[PDB]
Amino acid sequence: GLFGAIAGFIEGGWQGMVDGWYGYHHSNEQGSGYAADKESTQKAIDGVTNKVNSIIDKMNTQFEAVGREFNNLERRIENLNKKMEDGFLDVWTYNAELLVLMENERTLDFHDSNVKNLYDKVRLQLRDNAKELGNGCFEFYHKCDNECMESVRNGTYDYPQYSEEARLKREEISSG
Amino acid sequence: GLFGAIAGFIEGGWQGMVDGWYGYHHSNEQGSGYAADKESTQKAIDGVTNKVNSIIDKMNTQFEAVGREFNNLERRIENLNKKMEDGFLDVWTYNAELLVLMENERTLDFHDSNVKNLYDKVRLQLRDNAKELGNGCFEFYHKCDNECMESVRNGTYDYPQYSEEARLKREEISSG
Amino acid sequence: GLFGAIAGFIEGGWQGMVDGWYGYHHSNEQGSGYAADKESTQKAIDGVTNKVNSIIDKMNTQFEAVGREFNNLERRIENLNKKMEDGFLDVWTYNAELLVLMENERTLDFHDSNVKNLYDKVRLQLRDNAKELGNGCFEFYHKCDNECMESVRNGTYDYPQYSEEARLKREEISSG
Amino acid sequence: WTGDFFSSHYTVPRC
Amino acid sequence: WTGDFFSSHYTVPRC
Amino acid sequence: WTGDFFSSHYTVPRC
Amino acid sequence: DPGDQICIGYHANNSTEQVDTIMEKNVTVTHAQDILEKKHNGKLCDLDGVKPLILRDCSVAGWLLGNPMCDEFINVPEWSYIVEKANPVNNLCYPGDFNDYEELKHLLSRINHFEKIQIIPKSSWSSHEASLGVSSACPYQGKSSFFRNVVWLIKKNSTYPTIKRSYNNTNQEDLLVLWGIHHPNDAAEQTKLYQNPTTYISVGTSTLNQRLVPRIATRSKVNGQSGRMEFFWTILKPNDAINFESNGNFIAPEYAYKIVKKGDSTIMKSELEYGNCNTKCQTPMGAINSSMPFHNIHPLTIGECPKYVKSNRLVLATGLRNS
Amino acid sequence: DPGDQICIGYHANNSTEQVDTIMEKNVTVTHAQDILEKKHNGKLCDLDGVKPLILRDCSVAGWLLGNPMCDEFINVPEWSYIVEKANPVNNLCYPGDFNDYEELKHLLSRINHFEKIQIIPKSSWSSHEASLGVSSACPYQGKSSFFRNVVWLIKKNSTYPTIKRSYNNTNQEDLLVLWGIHHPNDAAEQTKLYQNPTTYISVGTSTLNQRLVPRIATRSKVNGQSGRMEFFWTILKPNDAINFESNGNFIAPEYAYKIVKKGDSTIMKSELEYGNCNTKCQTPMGAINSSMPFHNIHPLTIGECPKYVKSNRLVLATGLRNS
Amino acid sequence: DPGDQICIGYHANNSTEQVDTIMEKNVTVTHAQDILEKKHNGKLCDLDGVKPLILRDCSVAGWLLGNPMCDEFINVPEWSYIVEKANPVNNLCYPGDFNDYEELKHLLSRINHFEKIQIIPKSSWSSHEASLGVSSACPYQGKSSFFRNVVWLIKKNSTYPTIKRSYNNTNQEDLLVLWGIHHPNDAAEQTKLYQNPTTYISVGTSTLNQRLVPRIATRSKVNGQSGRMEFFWTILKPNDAINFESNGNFIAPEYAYKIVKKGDSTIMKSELEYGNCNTKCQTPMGAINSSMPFHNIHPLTIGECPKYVKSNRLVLATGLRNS
Repeated sequence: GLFGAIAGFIEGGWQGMVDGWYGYHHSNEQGSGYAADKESTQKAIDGVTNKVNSIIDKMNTQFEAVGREFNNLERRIENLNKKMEDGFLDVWTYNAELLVLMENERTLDFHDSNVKNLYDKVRLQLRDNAKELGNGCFEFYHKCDNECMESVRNGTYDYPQYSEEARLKREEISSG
Repeated sequence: GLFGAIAGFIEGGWQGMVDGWYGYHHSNEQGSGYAADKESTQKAIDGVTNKVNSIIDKMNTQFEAVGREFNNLERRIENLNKKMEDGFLDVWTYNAELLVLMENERTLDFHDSNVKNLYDKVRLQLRDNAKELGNGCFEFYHKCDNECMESVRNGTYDYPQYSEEARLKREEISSG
Repeated sequence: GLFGAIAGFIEGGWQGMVDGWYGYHHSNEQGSGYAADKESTQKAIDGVTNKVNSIIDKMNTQFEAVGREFNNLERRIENLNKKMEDGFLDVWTYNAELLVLMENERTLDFHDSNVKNLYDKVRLQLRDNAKELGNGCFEFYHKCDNECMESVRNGTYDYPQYSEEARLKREEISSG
Repeated sequence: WTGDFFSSHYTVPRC
Repeated sequence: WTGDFFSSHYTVPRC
Repeated sequence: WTGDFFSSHYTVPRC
Repeated sequence: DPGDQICIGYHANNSTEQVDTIMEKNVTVTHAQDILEKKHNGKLCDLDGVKPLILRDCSVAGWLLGNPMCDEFINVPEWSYIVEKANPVNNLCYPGDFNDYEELKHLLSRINHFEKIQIIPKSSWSSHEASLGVSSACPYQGKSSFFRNVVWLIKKNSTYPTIKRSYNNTNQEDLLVLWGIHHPNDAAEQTKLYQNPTTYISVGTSTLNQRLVPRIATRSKVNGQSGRMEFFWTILKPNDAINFESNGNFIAPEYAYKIVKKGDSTIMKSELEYGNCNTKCQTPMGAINSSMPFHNIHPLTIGECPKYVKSNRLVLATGLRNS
Repeated sequence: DPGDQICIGYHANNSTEQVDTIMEKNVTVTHAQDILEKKHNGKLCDLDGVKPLILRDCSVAGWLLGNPMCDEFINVPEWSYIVEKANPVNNLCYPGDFNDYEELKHLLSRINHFEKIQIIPKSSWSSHEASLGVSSACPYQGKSSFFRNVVWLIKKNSTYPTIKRSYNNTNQEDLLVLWGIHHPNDAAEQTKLYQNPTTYISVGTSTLNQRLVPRIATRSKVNGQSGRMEFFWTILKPNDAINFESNGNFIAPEYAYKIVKKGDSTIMKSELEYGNCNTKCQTPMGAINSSMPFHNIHPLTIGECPKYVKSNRLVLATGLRNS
Repeated sequence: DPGDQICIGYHANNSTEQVDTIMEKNVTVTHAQDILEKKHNGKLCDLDGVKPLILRDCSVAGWLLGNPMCDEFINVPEWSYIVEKANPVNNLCYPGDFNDYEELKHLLSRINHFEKIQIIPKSSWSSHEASLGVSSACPYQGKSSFFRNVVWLIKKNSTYPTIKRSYNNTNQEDLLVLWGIHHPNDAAEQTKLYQNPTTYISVGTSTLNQRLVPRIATRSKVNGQSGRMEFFWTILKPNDAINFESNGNFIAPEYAYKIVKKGDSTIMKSELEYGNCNTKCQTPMGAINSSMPFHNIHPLTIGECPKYVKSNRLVLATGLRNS
């Protein structure tokens, strides 16, 4: 979308991802699996629920029609009543439809932004120690075990430990 | 704008670019020219046309005034008719002007987002094999011929072929 | 936010920063201090003032109620007057509240975008000569003196001068 | 209002 | 409604 | 309307 | 060796839910919320277990005046809303007019129980013929009759004395008083029903000064009657009385209704019938029991009801684009 | 060696089109769409090649009543919209009033052909003076006259008998019936025009019971006449008749109009004139032929017309910022 | 060695200002602007140093008619707005009605000075009793009296001749003329005050043809009087005159008001009092002097005033999230 992440360099979705909207897929020597970033998914859950309820509460103060009768010599005021009760209905129906369209486009791009933010976060933690493939994945120069994987996920990637190892491993990639 | 691409690190526009809103400018040993990314330009064309027509269709349900007459003893109901037909006009004129302002700011930043997305796309395909100058251009360590150029453009950049060559060429830049 | 910069990889604010919304914090051998990017801060000041005044001017054309009286046999038209003057008030109060909410969310994310843009700008000027720590800071491989610092800030970073020096300094980091 | 996304995993706000 | 941008190059949607 | 942010530093637009 | 790989991406499920935006429409989403309701039971129901006042083919005028066909409502209980057909056929049986009928219905929109009290007894007419005011245009049981809550007074022997009756709202609730005037075709009809040729009706309250005079004209046999019957009404405050003084063409108020319950109600122009039910939201097209904030059934609703929009689809996207 | 270079950027053209946003205004753009129209021809036109009913300096009352100066409209064809000046001067020639004039014009907003039929012939007045009802305030050709579609009946010899006329809508279309009452300055004028001193007018329909009595008062010579002329109107349903019974001050309905075409029309308060044209949208200030969805000419429009906003600039940005 | 470090980030200050968005609320911000005002002085004030017309416990009718208790206003200066209580108690002293009172108040909303001129002097009543029209329901100083601007004419000796008076607006400003009719309880009261038993009132202008007849009925002692007094009004154009002709139950217009200043005003239904002040915005709850574009005090305002919204909090975020 606006951030190029969903439907962009990450061209597809993970049906195997089940516990979250955003998260990671690991594939080390020990196994391959899907984990979900619970922080970003919750933050999104909270924001989305708050957006819906706010929209509903803003819509709650909406014009309500009442029925009245006018005889055959009150045609002008009958027309006034008709046009006004319908014009309020026109204005309010537009308001609802337009707000839905706008706030949806913004919800979708909010999800896009969250995915791109998480991608950049681990791109910044995985430094020269990881090669950026472009499809939404990173290849660890130094092999990252399950605990090492979660370190990337939970944000506690102790780079310096693997810094020397992946620098030596980048030496070989640099000399073929 | 919001994405820093138009009027940002790409401070100007290409009058020579004629077939598209977004695209690339190549300058290899064989020539220099402008090509247009047809995919992003179409996607933008489609989204923009759909936005305009949606706005028009949402506006189509708009209050329409009717003329009525009231004698010199119907002054209160004449005032009611006047204030209501004008208040609907006030509300609707605001709605139109505000929607125009908002949806324009969003169209402009949509174009910004598209340009930044294409920039990041080729930054991700051109890896250690290309140096990022910052002005919106990339300098190929390994010389990229016209076909090699289109490979970058059409998204079929076979990096591994130029990987070894540009790694050897980065060796010289690393040793002066 | 949408751009991951405020409350994201820059998890906090600088109370010591006083002359601007966005800017830089330097810490070289000679001293440590806060400077403010006057360009982005002004641009934001201008945009924000223009947004407020536009909102105010769009709101200025708003329905205004007038008082009228109806006898005990004009109950239907009294109800009409009441419902219409209140329905215009409902519509307009919604319009104001909703516009405030939307344009605030967009102002906040405008600030987010500005910070991320400035971050990317200097990430692009500081090339292989600087290591990206991730917390919003960059570590200069080659020591950058106050003038060298302002060069980064004011956008006149003559990379080639420090290019050779920081390449030689990256050689040592590459060999331990 | 609670839409209940990813149940038994996250505390959907709002009640 | 068709605004016809970049004619003879792209299929502006909507008719 | 001028909200006067960062006074004596920037020219808040609008008067 | 092939290296370990961390990847970034999103969730996709079996949701076929589609939502529309400003640039793109029919966008499949992982999670969506429909905010609009489009379901109604199609039948009138109780509101807070309170039955509606289904007037059936009767009108408000015939019900309050006592049309011989509307006798089903001689005694009505508390209601949440009246249901009146568009063109009820049990209306003024004797052709005529109701002064400010629509206003009286607007006031009825704010009432929730009326109690009918005999203000002037029909046997209180010693000087006038009480049970002679029956007509062929008002049939009660294939014989003739008139509005029950009103009396068609007629001369006794050949003398119609001046009626001077008065009633004081000793009741703390306001009263609804309704009377009428017969307008005959010729002066012979006048002197036949009311000996006195020149006739007047004088109604007086604190806010009423009413001097009616019958209008004799060659009108037409609507409902088989060329004469007309104009009906008038007013509200009596407590500690307040109405004075009637008439010498002919006077339709005397027998019964009068008190506003014992002044709550919230409506007049539903609907052709449905009671379906032995109870709901929190009622429309002319049916009843709604939806937690969704919006609805598209009918702009006129009663009870705890959703908001009405003239839209067909309203869904909020709560998740992201599905693969 | 200097390396090959791929660059990323956007398009810029010669477009001077500027669009405004919430934070920035007058933003030059590559491609923009004006959505507002500001062009009108400045003249009244046909709508679906159907001519307007340009009443010129005449009013609706004078046209329907038959003002001697409005004789240009004695026979009008189908119209798309009436055009009436703000202050037409060919109005009531004889000073008076039109009962519920504005309502009649609101009903005229829904008609699209009227057919004038002589209901009561002017030669059908054997007992009364038919062609004596002419006045100096109504001049037809520098001599005197009256409203053409109405007759100013006057006593014959020195006897004004009781008029008892009746007409049945044998026509399947509804009829528009219009009559009137002369209110004179003194009882001498009364007995001069109508021998009988006390006079009445009795109009009766299924929905009408009308007992008018002339009001004699020292009014003023408006249009040189201190007497007044109050005009009344009603609609006759098919299979339905109107009965008139009067003994003085009666303005008899000669011609009556039928609603042969009940389409959609308006009353345009405009001082323009017909310009031999045809358009799909007509305003009081001119005619519009614009595919743009919005317009800023006049809030009151007729025909296929754009929406009206009280704005001066409305342009949608479809491209990006131009260099 | 540890390297030099350039860092990127934002500003944070001591601002506790919180703003709400669509997804997040109570967001602390560096800089915010409150756009809504919630402060009022709680007292009525001048508008452009122009004093209000505080009618106190008097009504518009009693002020214009000249209620003996409203004599404080016998001469009022220019005003910016009238202040009238919800239920003023110095109203019609003699029970009655004001024809189209609310319309007259709607016209008063557009005036800004009235000048009271004696149209018909009270000593101009040689054939009738002028200073005998006093009543116990209108007390001026614990003795009896009537409306000052109107005269309660009464028969002289035992003869009430036909009144035929006329006044021409020689004034270039329009005039407000007000009269009335006494409706008594019995014919004895009639002949007691006005010998002639059958009475009429004839008012005539270019746009007025008025034939009033008193209505005698058994009404009730409201304010201790069973008789009623119906009051009527009209506007006299310059070069234009009003003619009165009456033989009984005539309340003669003594004083009349001219529209010397036709500006902009309102009728404020408020129970406040003048507080010796001047403001640019006035509400029924107080006065506002705020540069903020919005307000939440009262929907009905007068003067340079902010816009009204039924909201409690409205703050625009101008800065970024504070640490």
